[PDB]
Amino acid sequence: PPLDLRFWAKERGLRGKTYPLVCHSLDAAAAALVLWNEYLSPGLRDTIASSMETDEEHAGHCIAFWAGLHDIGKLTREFQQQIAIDLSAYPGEELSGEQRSHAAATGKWLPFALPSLGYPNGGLVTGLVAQMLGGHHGTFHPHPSFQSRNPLAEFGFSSPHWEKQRHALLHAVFDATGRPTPPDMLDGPTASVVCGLVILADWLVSQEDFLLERLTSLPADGSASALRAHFETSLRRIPSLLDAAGLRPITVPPATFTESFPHLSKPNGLQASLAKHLPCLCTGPGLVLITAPMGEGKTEAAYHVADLLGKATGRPGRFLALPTMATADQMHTRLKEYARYRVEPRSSTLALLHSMAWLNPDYAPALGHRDPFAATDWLMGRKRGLLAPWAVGTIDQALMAVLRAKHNALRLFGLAGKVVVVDEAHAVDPYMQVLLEQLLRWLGTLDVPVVLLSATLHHSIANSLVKAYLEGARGRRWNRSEPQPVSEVSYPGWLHVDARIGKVTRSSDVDPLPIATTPRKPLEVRLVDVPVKEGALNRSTVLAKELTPLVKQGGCAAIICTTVAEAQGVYDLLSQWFATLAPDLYLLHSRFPNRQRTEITATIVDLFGKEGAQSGRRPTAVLVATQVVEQSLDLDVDLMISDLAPVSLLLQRAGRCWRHEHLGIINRPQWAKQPELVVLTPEQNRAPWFPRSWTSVYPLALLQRTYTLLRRRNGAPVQIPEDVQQLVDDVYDDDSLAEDLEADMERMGEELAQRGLARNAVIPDPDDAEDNLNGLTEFSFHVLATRFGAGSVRVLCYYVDTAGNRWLDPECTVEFPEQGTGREGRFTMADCRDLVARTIPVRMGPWASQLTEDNHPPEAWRESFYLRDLVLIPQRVTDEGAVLPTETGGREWLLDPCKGLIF
DNA sequence: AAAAAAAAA
Ligand SMILES: Nc1ncnc2c1ncn2[C@@H]1O[C@H](COP(=O)(O)OP(=O)(O)NP(=O)(O)O)[C@@H](O)[C@H]1O
Ligand SMILES: [Fe+3]
Ligand SMILES: [Fe+3]
Repeated sequence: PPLDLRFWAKERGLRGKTYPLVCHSLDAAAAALVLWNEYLSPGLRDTIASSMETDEEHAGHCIAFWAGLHDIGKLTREFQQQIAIDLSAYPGEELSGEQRSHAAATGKWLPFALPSLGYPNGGLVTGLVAQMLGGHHGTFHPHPSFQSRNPLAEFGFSSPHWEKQRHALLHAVFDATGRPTPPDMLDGPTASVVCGLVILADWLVSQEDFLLERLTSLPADGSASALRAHFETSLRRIPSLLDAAGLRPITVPPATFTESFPHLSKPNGLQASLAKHLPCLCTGPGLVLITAPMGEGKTEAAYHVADLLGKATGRPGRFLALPTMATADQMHTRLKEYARYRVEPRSSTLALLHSMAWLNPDYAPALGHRDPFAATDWLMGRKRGLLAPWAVGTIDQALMAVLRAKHNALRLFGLAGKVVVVDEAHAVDPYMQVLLEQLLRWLGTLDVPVVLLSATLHHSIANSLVKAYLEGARGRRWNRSEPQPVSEVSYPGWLHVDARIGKVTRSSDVDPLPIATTPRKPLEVRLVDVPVKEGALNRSTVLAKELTPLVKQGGCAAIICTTVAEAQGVYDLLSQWFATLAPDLYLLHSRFPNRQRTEITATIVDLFGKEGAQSGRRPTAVLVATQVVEQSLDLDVDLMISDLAPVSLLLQRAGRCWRHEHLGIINRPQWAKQPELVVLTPEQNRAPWFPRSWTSVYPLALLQRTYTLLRRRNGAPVQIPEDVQQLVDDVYDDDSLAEDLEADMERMGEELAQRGLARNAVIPDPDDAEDNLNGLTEFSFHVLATRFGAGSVRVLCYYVDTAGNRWLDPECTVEFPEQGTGREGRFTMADCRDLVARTIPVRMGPWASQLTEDNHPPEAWRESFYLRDLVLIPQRVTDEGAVLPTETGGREWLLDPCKGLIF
């Protein structure tokens, strides 16, 4: 039967007309073909064609054929009658009441139609091809189950008249795509990636502009020659679509380490070792783990290793995952610089990928006229970022690929053609570490090479990550009998893993010498007791005792406190003590409005960092901060005083001590004899005690084992970096360090709880997804999280006078905008930037279950993604001008300008 | 009680 064009696929926004189903199908088949040839990394075409075990050209046409079948489930009465249509020639298949989505219909029909073209009835390949297409709206379905000998009828396809039109369609795209014979094999992981491809295909050719265009040259009839014409036309008009969305490859020339970084006169020890021993190792899919200290050129090292592995695997794309949004911003700058120099592309975006990327003026858009590597409007969309040829963003963006959520197969497809580089792997907690492990496991099976950068890494984590990657590569998991692939890490050191054979190659094995790093003075670590008042720390004396030389002779110091309260206490006291005259005083923590925090930080690195010392602005000064100091802040301090924290974190903090001493530029005061970290700890009165406020942030046992490990050294300095990795390993490894068996077990139990939540959250192991994709998107009883915990909400403080009316400043000069200064009273981007710039992150708690109507944003705000979820915090200001502490959620708040938000 | 991330076709 020749095919009827009366059956549509699109109607919306089409100004009264309808695009035919066949035309969408051919379009979507065309896009997939082009995507295969012009978007896919060559390595990825290879990986896929191997799973099907056929040549690439065939694999392509198969894929294109499949793509053209994605919306066939639309050829039902349930879908068709959503608008006016003349179905009089089509009696039967009366409405069932099921209300069954069209993609669900595809996956229900395809298993019993495919065999008429060659597919093995009840085959694994047929099963997967139906399931995968059935999942082209981001949700896979179960394999169809039936009890009769007539599944088609059993599933609602009872009318000969309807069944004819669906086979017409089936043959129309089969023919139009060159009638590809069925592949022999197809596995789950490969199928899920292809699902991604099919989804990108649908999306590209569903753009209103592209549609209105094809709508000017519909086919006259349903003849083979006409549909052949339609397909070939859409074939031509798709590469244009790629460029308009900036999906074109960024390819980078092979290059030695120096040719890639010509501005570098004296390549690092780490860089020399990597560049020398790695090209011979990088013969295909592998994982590299570099673990080295801060300030050793890890970034350039990474790009190079990434460039090798990219070439070895025909994968030109890149994802760099960073721990924070800010570091992602910075790295996005470096990589883009690297791009410009390294390539000899106005249709390829270097995407920036995190939740605040839209409100970045320098990144977001306000064709062919474009800046190179610039964001396109298309990639700025939801779910599309990883489809950018190159991208840097938060690690959370990659981790979202292995969560059981809609459209994850899209993100999986995005990564599958790239080299993924995750930086600061030491920063990933036990919940994130299970997600990382599932990603590595899935990346391993998909042939994607990985570079893991870290600072020191506990050997067990190191072991888990490479074990995870090897599992994916090798098809099978780890035995109980099987030996561990990584039993030791060296800091500094690197490590190569071959995916094909599973050979681990330590840097030790290829060179007996240790990797030369910046030499530096060992770190003096000094445990000092503090009197406890009211289960708190009376740091008063000591602060005076230890800071005394700095008031006379000058210098730079930092005090690090476990909580924001304790951080605010210390500042206040420093101020009281300082009213008695030079030196300066600063306070940094997370509870400041953005604009303020981005300002405080800038001046603080301005004084204590490298471009400060170089420019002479470095003072003759004290900083008080919380764990924000553990983030990348360019600081060099002459003395550091810290509350006890876990050693990994202490040692992390202590890397701010004399950070740039090898620069030779800085003059240290006569009292700063050696680089020193002072570690405060409560005096006791037989397993160590710590403040409740401390034990709520860090598990008690960890603080105990850390104190015990440090006491044991009797004053002895920490040689750097020879002593570090052993400390890091030992705090967890040495059981004699924990004398509170009860506190220690709890610690272990809390860790279990976090890995457990994680396992609920993630998609199956690749081998569990072999013949069944349904578990990738299965969930019941909300949104799954990339990080553990109750999280944070963004608050905004508004001001109320006696009158009383709503203001944005204590001075009551800036009216609280009920509306937005855009046409229609709507908010703009640049509007949302001004509001968000004064928002404060606040940690979720009981206070949120006690909010009221005046804690919620006005009606106009709900229309805005960025403002809808804000919490409003009132602040009462007296008619004298003083700001009062104000109750919200069952407690009192006050946004002090020097001390940040207080509650 | 830290810090950190987080509308499709
Ligand atoms: N020989 C060199 N090798 C690598 N980087 C160098 C070299 N000489 C100067 N640099 C620069 O040193 C700067 C900072 O060094 P770097 O090792 O990156 O420390 P960092 O940025 O504080 N920590 P990280 O970014 O994680 O590596 C970068 O801008 C480099 O370009
Ligand atoms: Fe669809
Ligand atoms: Fe579609």
